[PDB]
Amino acid sequence: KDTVQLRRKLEFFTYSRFDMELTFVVTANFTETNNGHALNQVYQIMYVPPGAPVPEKWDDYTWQTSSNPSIFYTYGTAPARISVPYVGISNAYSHFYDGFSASLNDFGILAVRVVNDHNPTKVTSKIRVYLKPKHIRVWCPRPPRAVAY
Amino acid sequence: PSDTVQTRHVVQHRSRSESSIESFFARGACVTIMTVDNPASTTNKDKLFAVWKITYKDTVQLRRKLEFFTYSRFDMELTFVVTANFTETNNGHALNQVYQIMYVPPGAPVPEKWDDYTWQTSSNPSIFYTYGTAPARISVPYVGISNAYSHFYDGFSASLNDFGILAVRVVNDHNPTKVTSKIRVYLKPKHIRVWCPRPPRAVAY
Amino acid sequence: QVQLQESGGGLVQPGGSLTLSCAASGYAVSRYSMGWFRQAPGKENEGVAAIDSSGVGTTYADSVKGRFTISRDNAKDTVYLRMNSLKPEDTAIYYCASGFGLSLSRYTYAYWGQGTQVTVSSHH
Amino acid sequence: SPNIEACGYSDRVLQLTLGNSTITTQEAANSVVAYGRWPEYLRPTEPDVAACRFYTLDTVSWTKESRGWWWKLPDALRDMGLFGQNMYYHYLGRSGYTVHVQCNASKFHQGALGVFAVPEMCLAGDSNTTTMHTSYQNANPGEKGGTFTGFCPVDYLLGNGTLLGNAFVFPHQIINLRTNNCATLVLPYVNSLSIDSMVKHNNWGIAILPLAPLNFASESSPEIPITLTIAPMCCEFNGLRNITLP
Amino acid sequence: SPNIEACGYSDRVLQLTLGNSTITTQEAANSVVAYGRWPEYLRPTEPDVAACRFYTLDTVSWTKESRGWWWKLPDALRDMGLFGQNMYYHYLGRSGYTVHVQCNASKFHQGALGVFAVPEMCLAGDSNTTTMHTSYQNANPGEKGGTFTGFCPVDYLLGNGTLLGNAFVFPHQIINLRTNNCATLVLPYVNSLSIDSMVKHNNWGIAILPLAPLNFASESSPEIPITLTIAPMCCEFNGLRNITLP
Amino acid sequence: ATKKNTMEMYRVRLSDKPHTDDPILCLSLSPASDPRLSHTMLGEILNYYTHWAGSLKFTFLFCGSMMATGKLLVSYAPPGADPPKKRKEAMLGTHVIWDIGLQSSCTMVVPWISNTTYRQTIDDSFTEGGYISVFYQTRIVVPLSTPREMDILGFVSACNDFSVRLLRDTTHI
Amino acid sequence: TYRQTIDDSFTEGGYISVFYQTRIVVPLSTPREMDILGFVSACNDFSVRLLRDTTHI
Amino acid sequence: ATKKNTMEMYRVRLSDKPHTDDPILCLSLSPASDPRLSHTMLGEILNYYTHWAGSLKFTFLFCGSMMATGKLLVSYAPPGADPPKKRKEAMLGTHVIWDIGLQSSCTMVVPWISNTTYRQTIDDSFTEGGYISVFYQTRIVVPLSTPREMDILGFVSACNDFSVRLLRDTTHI
Repeated sequence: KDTVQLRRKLEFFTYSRFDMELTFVVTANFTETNNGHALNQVYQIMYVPPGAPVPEKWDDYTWQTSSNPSIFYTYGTAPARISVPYVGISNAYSHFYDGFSASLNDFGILAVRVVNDHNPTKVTSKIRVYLKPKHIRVWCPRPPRAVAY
Repeated sequence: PSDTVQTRHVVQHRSRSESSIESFFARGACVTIMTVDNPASTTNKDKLFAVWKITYKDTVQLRRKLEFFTYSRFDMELTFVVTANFTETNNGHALNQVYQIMYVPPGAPVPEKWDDYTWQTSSNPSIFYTYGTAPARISVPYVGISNAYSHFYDGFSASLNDFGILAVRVVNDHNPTKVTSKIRVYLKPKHIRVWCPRPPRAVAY
Repeated sequence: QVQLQESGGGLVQPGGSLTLSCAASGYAVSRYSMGWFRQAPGKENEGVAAIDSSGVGTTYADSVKGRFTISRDNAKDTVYLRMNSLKPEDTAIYYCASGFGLSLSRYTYAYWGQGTQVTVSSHH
Repeated sequence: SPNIEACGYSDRVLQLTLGNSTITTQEAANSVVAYGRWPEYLRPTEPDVAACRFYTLDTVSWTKESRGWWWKLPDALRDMGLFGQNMYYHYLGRSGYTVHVQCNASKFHQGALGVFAVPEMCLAGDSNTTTMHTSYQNANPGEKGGTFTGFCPVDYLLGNGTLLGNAFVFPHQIINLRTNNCATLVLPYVNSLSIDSMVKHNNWGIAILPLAPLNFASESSPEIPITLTIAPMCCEFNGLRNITLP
Repeated sequence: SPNIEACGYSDRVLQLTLGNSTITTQEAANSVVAYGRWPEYLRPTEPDVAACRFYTLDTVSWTKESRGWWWKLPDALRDMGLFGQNMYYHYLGRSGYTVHVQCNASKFHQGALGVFAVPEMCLAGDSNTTTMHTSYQNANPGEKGGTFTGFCPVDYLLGNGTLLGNAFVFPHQIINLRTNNCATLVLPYVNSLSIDSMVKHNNWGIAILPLAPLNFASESSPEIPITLTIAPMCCEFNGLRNITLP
Repeated sequence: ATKKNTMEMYRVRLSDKPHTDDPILCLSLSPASDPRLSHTMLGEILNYYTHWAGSLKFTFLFCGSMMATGKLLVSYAPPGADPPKKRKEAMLGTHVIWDIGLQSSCTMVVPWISNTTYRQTIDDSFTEGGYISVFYQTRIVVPLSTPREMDILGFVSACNDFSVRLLRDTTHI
Repeated sequence: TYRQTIDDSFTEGGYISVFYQTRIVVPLSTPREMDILGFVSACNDFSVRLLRDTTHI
Repeated sequence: ATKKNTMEMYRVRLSDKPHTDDPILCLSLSPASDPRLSHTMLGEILNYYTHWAGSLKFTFLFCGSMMATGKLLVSYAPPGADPPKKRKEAMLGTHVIWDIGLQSSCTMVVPWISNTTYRQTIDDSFTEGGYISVFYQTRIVVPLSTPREMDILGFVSACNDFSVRLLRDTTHI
């Protein structure tokens, strides 16, 4: 729902099932204008299955999770990738749900943080997320949403 | 006759049917006494509801008997002999009352205020018992999360097993003449099977 | 490359309440828990304080506890360790690291700080 | 219950070599299977003869004042090579034990050492409204083992509020000096579940109490020793986890 | 890579008598063939069992401060009877090696000795524009062998600018005290040519580094020893030259 | 800081500390988005591609005084879910209760429970894959007075079903 | 295997509950409040035991 | 007094006393009418019924210095008849002359010589059943200077033909 490109494309149908592949191109750089240094960093990316506790403080127990899948990505290598299969509670993801109880479907939540401790030279990093729906199947075909979202 | 060799024993069984596991525990025993009421008065103590956590641990009779083993599986039958009477010394009257008894499966929300949503429960089983008829009965099968109920659990994480919770309240509204009622609960474990046999707890519990 | 710049490390004197701070480069704080480890002079490294800013789950060392306070920013992405009531044993070289984590343990950490020594020594 | 009369002295020395380990049993005969059930496989990862070899715990000394001793399984064996690793590197683990307690003394020593294997042996804390109580460490002595007394288990109550004279309901053998030197106990995997978390829950409790006191002729060895040899039988675990190197 | 679990202790003693030599191996099982290739014959003069017998190098001592050790082949064996002669009396020589490193300690010692056999192991000299550098003698320690450090090879870089944590790409076995005492490595003849000048070019490099540190219980032997036994496998040379008597 | 770049960056020391549920080691199975798995041989090859599929297996060779015993709990938490912080938590996900006393080498094969058909080798997002986690199930038990702090080693490798695609690179000066 | 017919305890059995899924829709102007009836009965597998009674004056 | 409730309530000590015909132990085989047989497992089950039939067997495991020898006389006197006080007396009723030196464990199966088809588990009357009695047939002989006072243990159990009826109980507060 956040990005348009993928949205309209998915809206051409009413129902769908799709094994979801995610890719994580992680890029960094130093903030402050200083010749400060750093060792290569390791980021932890967490996929949390739909209907679980969403992590707040970077601290808290919910970051250990004996169950939630995680990916430790060392910087400066090929981007990370995990495939979360059809995690729908129904028989298809409802693109346009009619009726009452918007929480469309809930494909989960992603949490990313640095694992390394507090470095004197503060390092910013942007985590780009890519989504290739694979083995996709669709149902009732609606007219395309013409306007702006 | 008078013989002392060293055989095995002497002969073969001689009938022991009533001593079998099924017939050992096939006797219902009180497990608790839940007191309710229908106060027109704001008695936020007894306030209609009364919740009791389903544990054998409260009564001795059933306890020792169950302790003779370490593990067990048992389909649990419950009976509800409900008795009432008027409190205040007054010639006040009442229509026959209907009590709602709720069995709540282990690991669910435990009801507090007699009010709250958790009293509607689209899932939790309930029994509406009209007064003055044969006592109510429901059978909750082996509701263990393991392969047996652990009478004596060794190790770390006392919440022995959790057989659920019972909540009872009056359904009728506030009657001018306040009526107290005691809900006796009986528990006949049926189809019972047991495992490792420990020595009996000798002392007081 | 994730950068954690360890700043706020200077000489205090038995009872000091100094503060340390580290920025988060390459990643968002909540993606990694954040901690500290001290190399006691001639000793092995000991875990001191660690929390994940995601939901803020506080955890301290046995000695350190109560006195020191680990707090995290998600706007500037910084960890602020308020090292209150500093004592003579606490004369060690600190290091800020991002974990997973969510607490004190030699391993379980990814990116490490450069180095900074907070000397807890009363001198003239 | 254990009313046997092998021979008396010694006949043959049959040695049990399982992998790298080698015990030389007094004989080998006079073995008691707990409840008559052998340790089988869950009906996983099977580390076989690598994780199925004899580890020997600390040999404790039986003296005239000894009130007893007790151990926990797997616990005791948590510091033993491969089986110890497989215990800390998995979340699941079911494994039986061949507790072979041997005790040597002269034909001039008298006494009776009964080995009681208690399934789920929780130790002394009349706190029904709360068992476990005594901390993990106070509950897990490990290889060294804990001791009974006249973290405080009362011997006559088997350290659990049940008279030792009834203890004989559990699987057991009485090493009665004048008879056998050896005692053999094979305990199959007993737990409420199919497989379990070995680090947390203690499947068994080997407790060696003194039934008869020790009495050595005039002047001899003031104390004799008792050895515990245990071996994991048909061990399985699921599933490794980041060989979390220490 | 070498994730094996023979038995643990000791089972059988099988002795390897090849000619005049006689080793009594811990057992014999748990042997790793390098790349799965046996030393064959060039597809010459074959001195067989005369030049195919076990020569044993100097036994080096592993102590708490030991950074490691490394040898060169044939080099090490240049001072060993027949094979040594055949090395200095020919211009051609191809011969494999059965490096059998044995290490004995008690059930009270802990540690991990990994034996990495590196083909063409040039040692530390980031001088790409020029390898070899360190003189023949500084490069050929012989039977005594050279040592790693924290003629200066840096241990974590396997003494060649490549992290030891990757070293496991070469043929190797980890003698992990609690497991096997023995380590077996058969290295077939590897070289750019068919046969070569043994005196000049070093076909192999046996490097024994310490993966885990040594830790002996309370007080014991402050240091244990490691032995290298090597034997030329399917040795051929061409062609004698004026038995240049020294 | 001190142990990186030195040969101690491989010795995982089981200390003489308490039963703190904080794992004794948590490895993020996010190849490039986690600095540790990028220096392995398996990691090096994954710096020459963009995608990877298949399983990765973890081995743990315990190097502790023969006689010494104990039980550790190697656990894995599937993609997305937060790294397990308490024993019990981890104990519910895929885990092996590895016995020190019995078998020295512990293997745990982490499967291929992935959304797409090919996962990334770039730090665009922290798509947290798995979490290899090791906990103190019991604790270490040592005979007599043998050193109470011994070490462990970890080995990672690919499985026969492991594959890569799109040849890319990064070489510098 | 057998449940009670006494008010000793409120062993809440089942709960027959009726809710408005949609709502009632009426044609034209027909009375907007109509009624329903409920009938309860035993099934062929229904049984009883221990003959007791209670008759008064 | 002192030995009840302590762990010594099981050690039967053969003293260094004379050949006094007063038995070295007499056990009344009257389950509830005799305090000793009511704390046994076999006794515990008999506190949950009213009737019992079948045989009960007695075992005696001697725990005396291997080399040590002697002969004891375990005797049983059928219901009603007064407990035998002198050796000779007991020696005429059902008795086994158990040899210390030969076999360590002695078994004596007490039969079911009962009037009715089911005997009581209540102290209404003291319907004296059997009398397990142990006497010094010879005396204990000890080699050299080994402790002259060693102990014995007694074990009681039911036989395959043992049965109970009428489920009753008694639980208190």
